[PDB]
Amino acid sequence: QVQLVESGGGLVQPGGSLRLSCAASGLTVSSNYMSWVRQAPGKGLEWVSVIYSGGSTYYADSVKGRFTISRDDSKNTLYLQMNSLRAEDTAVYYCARDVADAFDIWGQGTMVTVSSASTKGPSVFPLAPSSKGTAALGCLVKDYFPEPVTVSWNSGALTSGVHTFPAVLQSSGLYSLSSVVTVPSSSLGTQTYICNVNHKPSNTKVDKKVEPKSC
Amino acid sequence: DIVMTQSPSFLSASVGDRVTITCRASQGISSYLAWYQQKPGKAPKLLIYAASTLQSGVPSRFSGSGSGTEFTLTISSLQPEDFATYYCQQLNSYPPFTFGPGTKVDIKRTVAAPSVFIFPPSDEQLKSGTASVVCLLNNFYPREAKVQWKVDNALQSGNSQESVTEQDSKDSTYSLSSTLTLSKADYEKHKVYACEVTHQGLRSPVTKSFNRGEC
Amino acid sequence: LCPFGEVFNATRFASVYAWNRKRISNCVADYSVLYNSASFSTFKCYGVSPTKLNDLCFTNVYADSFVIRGDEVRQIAPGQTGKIADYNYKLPDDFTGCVIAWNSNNLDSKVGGNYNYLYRLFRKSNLKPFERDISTEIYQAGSTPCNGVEGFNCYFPLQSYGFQPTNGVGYQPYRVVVLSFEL
Ligand SMILES: *[C@@H]1O[C@H](CO)[C@@H](O[C@@H]2O[C@H](CO)[C@@H](O)[C@H](O)[C@H]2NC(C)=O)[C@H](O)[C@H]1NC(C)=O
Repeated sequence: QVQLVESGGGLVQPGGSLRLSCAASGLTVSSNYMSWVRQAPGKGLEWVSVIYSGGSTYYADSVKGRFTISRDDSKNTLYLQMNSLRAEDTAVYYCARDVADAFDIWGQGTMVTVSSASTKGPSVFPLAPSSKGTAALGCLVKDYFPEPVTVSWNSGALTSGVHTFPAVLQSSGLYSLSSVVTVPSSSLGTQTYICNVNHKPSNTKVDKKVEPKSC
Repeated sequence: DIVMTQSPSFLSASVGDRVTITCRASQGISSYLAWYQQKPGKAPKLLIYAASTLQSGVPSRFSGSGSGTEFTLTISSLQPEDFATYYCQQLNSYPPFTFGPGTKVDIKRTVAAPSVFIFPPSDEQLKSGTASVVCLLNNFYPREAKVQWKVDNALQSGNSQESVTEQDSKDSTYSLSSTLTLSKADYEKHKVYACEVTHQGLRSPVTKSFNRGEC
Repeated sequence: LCPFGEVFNATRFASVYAWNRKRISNCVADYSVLYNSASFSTFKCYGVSPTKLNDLCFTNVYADSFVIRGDEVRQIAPGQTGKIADYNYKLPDDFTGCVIAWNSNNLDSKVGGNYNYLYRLFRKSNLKPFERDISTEIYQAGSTPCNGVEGFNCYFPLQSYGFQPTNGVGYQPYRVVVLSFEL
């Protein structure tokens, strides 16, 4: 087949370095216009760098001086060496081949996270159903790093009505997300509701029972 | 520098509809335009290049048109697998590889007003130094919704974050959570916490509130 | 008198990949009149002074001419890189001469697009200085031979500018004359 396989993404501190690799199959890296294109969380596409068959290299103004593109013809592999990384460089990085500037072949992407935060498990707080016929309850999964966190309800038995929201990055550098579920208000007295939170990077597993605030 | 714009930023359509997305160039660029389709978490897919040339393997219902400053991507009969974000790209541009900002096409359905819930901070979180107040907007359509936080009727700006789900597979609605974060000391300085929601399905804005320290 | 009229004011210019070279010798030229003309948007001299041009004596004079985009004129200079400098027309680092260019939108653009002007998009290696490649072999961008058939990873090496008068200036055609002196 024809494909571009990327690797090397991971966690880096601001100022740090990281080298991505893109192993090609079905095209010859050294005889093509090969590029890196990135996409920050929730944003559009940003071209980063290109290398020509003849060796010329170019960079987006936002990375010039910090990034260097290169290739190994013997391994048919494209590289991006990223130095003095910054939080705004956090993004999914794609390698791609262009023909007359149209990118027809793309890699699958490798995620790069630049943060000064340290690995930290979440605190899980109840979002308790109101005391005042559908009721909403949930779990607030707060102050964790890095992504991802997984949330289930009643160990997977409760799926209908569940909304687990995308994580948000707080000013502190830590992530927070909410998971909510709507249920019949008549079931608040009879059915137990437990949200199961798993944060593999910290090996944290939390089960939080969510009940109406007592009175 | 030539600026690429795309109109509309958001489009709602149904299967079978005819869809036209426009891409604009601040100066004439002849037929130097490509179009891409991207689905969440996937690499973009080349649809069109040279403004009107269909990429091989792309269904015939995709077509491109235009030359100069005004370009159009048309999907003759929308199919379920076409709900996605679409990007134009200026070819041979200076600086290189300028992308348009994208047009997201989502599934049209009838207007559905949100169910609104407000959650006070848990006692456990308050033990630590901060209070998270959460407002939930559940199962609404269209995506456009405004959440205004009020604290003793002072409108709050700069201390809240939002996140939104992708539109649900069964009922094509959205859900949105907004979180207001305060220090414990600031939280205890006020009584009435309110979430005011504006939406097309609501005749007038709906307010959900609680009084701090009350069952 | 030296025949600059038939280089600068020629009706048609060459494509940059097939750039034209005119040898100028055994004639008298007023180089100062060229510099004094207001028609040129680019008049950049390397290793010489434009004002003191007329005083000088040259072994050999070459006038190369072609058409490129406005945004590519900056590549016609020593030490530059890009699709033009790399794969179409390359000046040496030690160039002594002058690069003259002017906008030719009124002459070389056409409603509906003028596709007579081409440039080489694909080449395995960079050109040597003053090298001229006019092959039209199918470019093999992968490991499978093309055998003269365009297809996936098998590309015609030349592309057309397709100049239209409504183009932004960076996409408009520019006529270029390169005067190189053995001196
Ligand atoms: C190319 O043709 C143009 C237009 O005829 C020439 O421009 C004029 O040339 C006359 C001399 O015949 C001068 O008196 C004018 O002042 C020129 N006008 C401008 C605006 O330059 C131009 O000189 C010709 N170039 C060559 C090399 O022969």
